[PDB]
Amino acid sequence: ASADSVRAYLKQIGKVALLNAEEEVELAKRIEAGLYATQLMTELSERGEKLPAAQRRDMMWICRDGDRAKNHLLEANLRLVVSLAKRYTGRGMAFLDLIQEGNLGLIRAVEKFDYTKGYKFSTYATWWIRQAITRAMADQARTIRIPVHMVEVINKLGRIQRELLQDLGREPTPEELAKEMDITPEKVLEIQQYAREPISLDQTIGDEGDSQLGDFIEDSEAVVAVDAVSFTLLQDQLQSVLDTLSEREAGVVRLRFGLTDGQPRTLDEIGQVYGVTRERIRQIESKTMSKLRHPSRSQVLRDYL
Amino acid sequence: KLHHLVDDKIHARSTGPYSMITQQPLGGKAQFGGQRFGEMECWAMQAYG
Repeated sequence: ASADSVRAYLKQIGKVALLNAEEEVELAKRIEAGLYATQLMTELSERGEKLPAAQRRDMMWICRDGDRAKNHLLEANLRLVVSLAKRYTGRGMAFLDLIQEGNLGLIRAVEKFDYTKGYKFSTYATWWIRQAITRAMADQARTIRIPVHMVEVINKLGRIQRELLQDLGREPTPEELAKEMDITPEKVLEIQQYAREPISLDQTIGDEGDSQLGDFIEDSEAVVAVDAVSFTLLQDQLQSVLDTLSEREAGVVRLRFGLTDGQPRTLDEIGQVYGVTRERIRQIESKTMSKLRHPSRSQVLRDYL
Repeated sequence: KLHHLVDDKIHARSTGPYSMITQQPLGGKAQFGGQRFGEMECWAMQAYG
């Protein structure tokens, strides 16, 4: 089978021989020389030079040799990436994705780099690789993406609550944790509420594998059937009652409450389209409302409310 | 007197809650739900035509 891509990868990365500070200095010098060489080739390419054949040929050799050295060092330290990444499994992301993100962090560490400080590569890279793995595990782990500042404070709360659970024996209280972390209890509660892991709708709530949670969740947003027909009836009854009003009255009501287009017109607009003052509109409004409050045309529409 | 009283068993639904992923009526007396018009009943009413 050999289906384990973990193995398909480890047996692959066990090939390239491991290097030392001596070869590291040589490699870094070659990489830097190549990057400088390609920078100058780009500079002299623009508006520039009909280069000598030997000079041009071997500076291209340097340009490619720098990439060879870069890739050689990357292959050399893949093993280091694995050794640093193994410790962040058992939770969240999967091992392979972590290895790839740690590889990205390693590209960053070798890129943004220096050797004149006279330090073995791992010292500096370890920091970057750890940072990259943590960055990935923070962003691309939880389904609902929670950003990294919130993630770090979540982890600090988790550590404090756990350690003080063991220290106290009893579970810490929200004020105990709020005082410890020098934050407020409502913030403690908010963070705890943000640590909740979305359960899966795919779970055998029954003992045998036939009953799923998704088959017992009333959707409290569906059409109530009776509510929709009731709204249609309300539309009809209200339309009739308003038609009992006079033309001016029916118009003012419909426009004032947007029964004709869904746009609620206000007093100034209504007075403008009727060519009167808004005080007159408000008076017609009050008169009409009082007329409708009369039980004759009121009790018909009471039930809908 | 056994514990299979009618008041625990009688049930009715005209329109009630609805499941989430699929849009079927829900299940069980705790909710309203309907009775599973299962495969064998589909065969029975295919046989009638």
